[PDB]
Amino acid sequence: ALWQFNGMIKCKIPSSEPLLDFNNYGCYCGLGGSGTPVDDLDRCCQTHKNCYKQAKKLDSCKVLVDNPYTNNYSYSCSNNEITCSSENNACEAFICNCDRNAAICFSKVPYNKEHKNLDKKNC
Ligand SMILES: [Ca+2]
Ligand SMILES: [Cl-]
Repeated sequence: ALWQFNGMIKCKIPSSEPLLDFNNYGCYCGLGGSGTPVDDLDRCCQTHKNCYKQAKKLDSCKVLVDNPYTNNYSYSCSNNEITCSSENNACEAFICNCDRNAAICFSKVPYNKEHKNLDKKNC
């Protein structure tokens, strides 16, 4: 769920408030993703969205009736490392992995302020 993704990002980037810093960024970091990513961070978000799309295709996910952002899963942050729990069932585990990959991606790319609150006209 979104709550967990927020926590994962903070796990990798302790100084951030993910919901504010990574929302409304580029063409893909937010609720609406379209066009060509503007930078590597935006591409992290595009990959994350494509990961969620793949999840929705899996037979194991057609039984949640709970949006992937409200769909809770289990994970831990320890020494700033994310670990998806073995207790997660198929769909939840796939989503956990999508989130973990994106959080790690976020922490490894530059953050370009000029891309925050990007006017969607160039998306
Ligand atoms: Ca367009
Ligand atoms: Cl990690």
